Amino acid sequence: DAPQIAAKGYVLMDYHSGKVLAEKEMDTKLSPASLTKMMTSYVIGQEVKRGNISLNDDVVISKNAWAKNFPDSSKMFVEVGTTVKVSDLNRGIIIQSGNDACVAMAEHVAGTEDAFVDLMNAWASSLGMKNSHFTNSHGLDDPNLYSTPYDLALLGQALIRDVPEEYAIYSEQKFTYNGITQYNRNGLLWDKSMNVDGIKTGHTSGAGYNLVSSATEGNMRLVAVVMGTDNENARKAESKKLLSYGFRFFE
Ligand SMILES: O=N[O-]
Ligand SMILES: O=N[O-]
Repeated sequence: DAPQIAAKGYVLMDYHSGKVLAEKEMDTKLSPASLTKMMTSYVIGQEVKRGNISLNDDVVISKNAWAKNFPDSSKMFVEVGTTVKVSDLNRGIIIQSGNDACVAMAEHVAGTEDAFVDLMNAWASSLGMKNSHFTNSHGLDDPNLYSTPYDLALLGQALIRDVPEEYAIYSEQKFTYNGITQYNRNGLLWDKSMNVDGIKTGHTSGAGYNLVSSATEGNMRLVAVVMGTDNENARKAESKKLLSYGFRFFE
């Protein structure tokens, strides 16, 4: 008896087999918003593993990455004409959810945001995200930027599976850049009763708060996606319920 989850859509997936244990509106399209950053970090993770970029490179911060372009949204607080290290931009993306850092990495990886988006969709396709399409590296709204809870689950799973060095970064609780400290918004990282080590948080303006989470217990690993909860407390509680049910499902 799957429990009731106060969310517009969700999916709970066994990480090992990829089997869906429970779901609601699993394949219905939504605006993923800041969860789009998981795809950005996925592409960055592949580039780092293959050696096309190094964590020690100095990245140019262009006009397009200027903090000035992202008023009202989360930022790492990067400045034009300076350089920032790849590892630092990565954490800005993952921990701080900084849109500025997304654009800077996009450019460092593929020259322009558009080409970076080409790599994002080519990876989405090879991962089996058949109901997803990206238009930018950060998630700000666009009619053609969409995904689904199920696809987002595949993405979370792929992060843990294919880019572990990138995935480890999702359990870091905070990050400081330029004397500005920001916390990882995934509150489940602080829960002592559970071993939640990811993944990413976000908000979709007409729907609500979202969370893509993963946790382990014994030899089990689950990936859960909850979309459209009414507030940050519900985002945590409903994800925790979803996950506990999965741990109990295998019994
Ligand atoms: O802690 N998640 O809102
Ligand atoms: O079969 N152990 O998750």
